[PDB]
Amino acid sequence: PTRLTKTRKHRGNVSAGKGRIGKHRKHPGGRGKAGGQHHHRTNLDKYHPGYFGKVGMRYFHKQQNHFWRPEINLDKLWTLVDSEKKDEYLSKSSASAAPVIDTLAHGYGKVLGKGRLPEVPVIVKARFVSKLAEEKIRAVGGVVELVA
Amino acid sequence: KKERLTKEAAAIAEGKTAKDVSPKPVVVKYGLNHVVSLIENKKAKLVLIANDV
Amino acid sequence: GAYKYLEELQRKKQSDVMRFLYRVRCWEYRQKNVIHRASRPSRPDKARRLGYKAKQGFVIYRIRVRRGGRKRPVPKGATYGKPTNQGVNQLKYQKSLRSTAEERVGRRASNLRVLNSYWVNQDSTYKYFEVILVDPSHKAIRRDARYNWIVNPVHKHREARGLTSAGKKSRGINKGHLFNKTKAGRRHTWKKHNTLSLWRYRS
Amino acid sequence: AISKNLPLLNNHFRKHWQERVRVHFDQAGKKASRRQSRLRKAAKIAPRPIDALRPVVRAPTVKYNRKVRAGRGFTLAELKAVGIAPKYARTIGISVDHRRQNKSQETFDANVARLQEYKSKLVIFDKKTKASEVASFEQVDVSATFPVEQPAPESGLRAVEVPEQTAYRTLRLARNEKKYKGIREKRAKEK
Amino acid sequence: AKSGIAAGVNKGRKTTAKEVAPKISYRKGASSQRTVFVRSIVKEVAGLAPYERRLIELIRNAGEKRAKKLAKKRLGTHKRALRKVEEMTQVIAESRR
Amino acid sequence: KTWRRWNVKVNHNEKRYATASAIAASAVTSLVLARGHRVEQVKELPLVVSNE
RNA sequence: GUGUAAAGUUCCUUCGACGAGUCGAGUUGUUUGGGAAUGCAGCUCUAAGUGGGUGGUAAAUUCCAUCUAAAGCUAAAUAUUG
RNA sequence: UGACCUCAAAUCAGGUAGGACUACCCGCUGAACUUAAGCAUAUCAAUAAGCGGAGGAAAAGAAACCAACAGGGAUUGCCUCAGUAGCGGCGAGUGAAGCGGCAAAAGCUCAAAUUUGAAAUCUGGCGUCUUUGGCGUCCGAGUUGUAAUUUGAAGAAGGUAUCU
Ligand SMILES: CC[C@H]1CN2CCc3cc(OC)c(OC)cc3[C@@H]2C[C@@H]1C[C@H]1NCCc2cc(O)c(OC)cc21
Ligand SMILES: [NH3+]CCC[NH2+]CCCC[NH2+]CCC[NH3+]
Ligand SMILES: [Mg+2]
Ligand SMILES: [Mg+2]
Ligand SMILES: [Mg+2]
Ligand SMILES: [Mg+2]
Ligand SMILES: [Mg+2]
Ligand SMILES: [Mg+2]
Ligand SMILES: [Mg+2]
Ligand SMILES: [Mg+2]
Ligand SMILES: [Mg+2]
Ligand SMILES: [Mg+2]
Ligand SMILES: [Mg+2]
Ligand SMILES: [Mg+2]
Ligand SMILES: [Mg+2]
Ligand SMILES: [Mg+2]
Ligand SMILES: [Mg+2]
Ligand SMILES: [Mg+2]
Ligand SMILES: [Mg+2]
Ligand SMILES: [Mg+2]
Ligand SMILES: [Mg+2]
Ligand SMILES: [Mg+2]
Ligand SMILES: [Mg+2]
Ligand SMILES: [Mg+2]
Ligand SMILES: [Mg+2]
Ligand SMILES: [Mg+2]
Ligand SMILES: [Mg+2]
Ligand SMILES: [Mg+2]
Ligand SMILES: [Mg+2]
Ligand SMILES: [Mg+2]
Ligand SMILES: [Mg+2]
Repeated sequence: PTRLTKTRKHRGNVSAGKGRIGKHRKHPGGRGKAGGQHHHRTNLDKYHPGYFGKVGMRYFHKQQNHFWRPEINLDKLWTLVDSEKKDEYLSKSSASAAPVIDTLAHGYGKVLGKGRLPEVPVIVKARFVSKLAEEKIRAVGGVVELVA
Repeated sequence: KKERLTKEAAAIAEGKTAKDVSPKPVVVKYGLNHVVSLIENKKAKLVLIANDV
Repeated sequence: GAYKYLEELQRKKQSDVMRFLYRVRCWEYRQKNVIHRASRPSRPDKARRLGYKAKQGFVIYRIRVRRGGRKRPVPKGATYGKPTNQGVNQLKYQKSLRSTAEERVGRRASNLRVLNSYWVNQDSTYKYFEVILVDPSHKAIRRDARYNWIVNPVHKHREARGLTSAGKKSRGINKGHLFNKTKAGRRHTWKKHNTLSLWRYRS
Repeated sequence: AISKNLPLLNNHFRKHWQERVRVHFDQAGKKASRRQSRLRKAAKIAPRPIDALRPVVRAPTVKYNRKVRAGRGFTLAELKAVGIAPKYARTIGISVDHRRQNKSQETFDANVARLQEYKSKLVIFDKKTKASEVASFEQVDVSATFPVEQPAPESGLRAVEVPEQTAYRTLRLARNEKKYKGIREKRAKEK
Repeated sequence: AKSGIAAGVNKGRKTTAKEVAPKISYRKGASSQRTVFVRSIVKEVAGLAPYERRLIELIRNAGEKRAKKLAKKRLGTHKRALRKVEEMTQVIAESRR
Repeated sequence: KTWRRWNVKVNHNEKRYATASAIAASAVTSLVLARGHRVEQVKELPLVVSNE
């Protein structure tokens, strides 16, 4: 709403909050990112270091579908088990019958190894796993089954 | 051709196949595509080619 | 038939026979008017390939179009701008000489629809084209189920709108990534990519 | 022109952008008219469904392998497997795609089952058919009657079987073999 | 057919292969008796191009490397130059009887 | 300009929150009276009538 | 209705024509996000028959994948200061 | 004494084109002010002005496509991809596409084939009728190719079990 703006409060005061000396002007300093190497260097060097220059190699026609690989950690791995059967699986799970967790079918590409698992065997199906994630899954008596 | 077709329609009126009433034609073949295919199929005995094509 | 032989022989353009025929026909076409009516296709096979039929209502014009680039038609070469726009020579027209041939022929025979065209011969000063046109008011065309379509008014001066084979070639109307800018029309694509789309509930 | 600790922006408004501003004031009007077109098209041809039966196909790319969606048309092999000619199929509400082929058996079998299910529910009228029988039918929605269903992810209990080689080691060895396959083959050929 | 894992050579999910009937469009490059015959008659009627005769002279004068460089300069690509030089050597072999 | 913002988005859950609050407020006699409704001769709120 | 017609359907054999100053190449100018060159155009060169095109780093060698150019028509969803 | 080819003439029989409108559409041609705190590449902008051509939509369109998958499957538009890959005195700036969700969905036609036991094709004149046309007849076009048959998804020619 305009009735809440300071334009309504500046009415009657000559300069509208812009100053009598400075005199709000069109474009003092240039337009946009002008002078980034000359008179706005003190700003870009302080707040955006690394702005100028090239780093790394180009990649013509980069298709981001190639690099799709969402991560799921181990402390979040048991959320893919059915909620209505999680407590039963956590109790009655054994080497003879352990829950299967299909991470790809839930939308994940790599299993990472942050956190701690319940000391309960699981069968984890993944496209990729980290070394520690698979070591921790095997330690609770589980296994990682690679899929594609 | 009109007279031949009239005869064949008379024969089909009589109940005949219209192929018996008309003898097999022995005529000159013409048409460039037709004659070229006849030569390629070794069916032409003699070809006369115009000199001003 | 003979059309296969005609096709294979026109591909040997540097053979003695074809060179002789091209010399003689280039002289004759240069001796005629810039635009003239051809009593028949000089390449019946090529005309067949391009939609010509030996019927009443199909017409052939031969036309002669000057070769080379497009000199900028500014007086004394002064462009009055920035140095990037100071070129006068070595500039090129964005349409082909085939398209220019089609458009001038269609302008001359304004009662016909330009169906298509083909190259016939060439020298240093001219390229020679034969343009296949169709009469939309002829009943042999109007009652032909394969050629009624060109009687409809959306095909008025299709050669002037780039809807012939040469025109679509110069417009870049092809499928794939090499034609991203021009697949559905260059200016349409630019307008689409430069339009600010605002919805009622802004996202 | 540049001031404070603020993000650097890319506001592409240096052309005559205000001449190409499309505001969708007609969103509700287009919704309503779109609904009316949809009702008229359905009532014109009732009880024939407005949607042709579409196949089920795997989505391309490594990112959408898992998903399965509606394709464009059933392949000629699939229609051959259910004994329908494509020319006839286009006239009984089945979509045909001459471009798609069946390298693998799974999608082929899924679409053959889908075609056989549609064929069992199909009822083709004729001259002998009366309006009482035609009125005995309701216009179904084919897209909902034969929905595209994602295969269920494997879940439940299964025996744990631990190979001697870890999965991480398997992936590392596969990467190494792919990376050095060419140079190793060249070395073996030279040797 | 696939390795069943997400990395390495022949990566990807295993599927049951189904034999695919080849499309007729894939026969496009194949030659036919009609085109071989017509092209042989057209070669007899037309003859050779000037650069093709020059190629033949270089091949006769043992300039295989020169003939390759000429055929690439004329035709444009190295693959087409290789096929043209092979065709002109077969022409010489068919002209030596 | 026509590309001024005219419609405003509200979270669906918050809109439902407010709907529930208004429905609940319809059963408070003091609120209905301050709202201005001549409800002094209605014996109780909510006022429920038979399906005829 | 002139339905010994027209069309589809299974299998075997023999075949299976498929667009040239065009593709493609060089160079010049312009253009493109297209970067040893995205498209277009001029000029020079100029093909082939499992050939040809594409596979976003130029080249040769070897594979693989995918389409089938240089001819043509076609409603709807889209645009609309008249 | 006559054909054919090419080219003419006629106030010959019958037609057709031009010009107008401007919001959208298909092309050509084409700036500079401006931004870069100067300025020449760049930007404005493949925009304004100029020229040619349409329709109720236009254009595009049934892959010489996208991809690199377990593969998708004509064209168009929306949402997203994405202010991203990339381009850029790598400065100011600029900048798409594939996938994915949806709206709408619709497919096809020639050329290249000997009808060769029969140019089976078509404009026009004349006559007639039930006249957006049918029938008869006569010239003409056309074999330097008009019909039927096939369009790569195929398909053709033979044989084939018969069915719908
Ligand atoms: C001032 C408004 C005019 C001008 N504009 C713009 C351009 C234009 C172009 C058109 O074609 C390109 C067109 O075609 C219809 C109409 C218009 C309209 C016509 C309108 C008058 C017209 N309004 C409707 C009724 C009416 C009755 C009359 O007696 C009568 O007297 C002259 C005129 C009318
Ligand atoms: N878009 C209107 C301006 C035209 N200026 C042409 C752009 C020049 C830049 N070329 C990019 C560099 C080549 N990769
Ligand atoms: Mg202030
Ligand atoms: Mg002041
Ligand atoms: Mg100040
Ligand atoms: Mg300085
Ligand atoms: Mg030459
Ligand atoms: Mg004529
Ligand atoms: Mg010129
Ligand atoms: Mg100027
Ligand atoms: Mg079109
Ligand atoms: Mg092939
Ligand atoms: Mg083709
Ligand atoms: Mg250049
Ligand atoms: Mg230009
Ligand atoms: Mg270039
Ligand atoms: Mg085409
Ligand atoms: Mg209006
Ligand atoms: Mg007259
Ligand atoms: Mg300005
Ligand atoms: Mg300045
Ligand atoms: Mg200034
Ligand atoms: Mg200045
Ligand atoms: Mg303008
Ligand atoms: Mg109109
Ligand atoms: Mg519409
Ligand atoms: Mg159209
Ligand atoms: Mg096709
Ligand atoms: Mg597509
Ligand atoms: Mg730009
Ligand atoms: Mg008549």
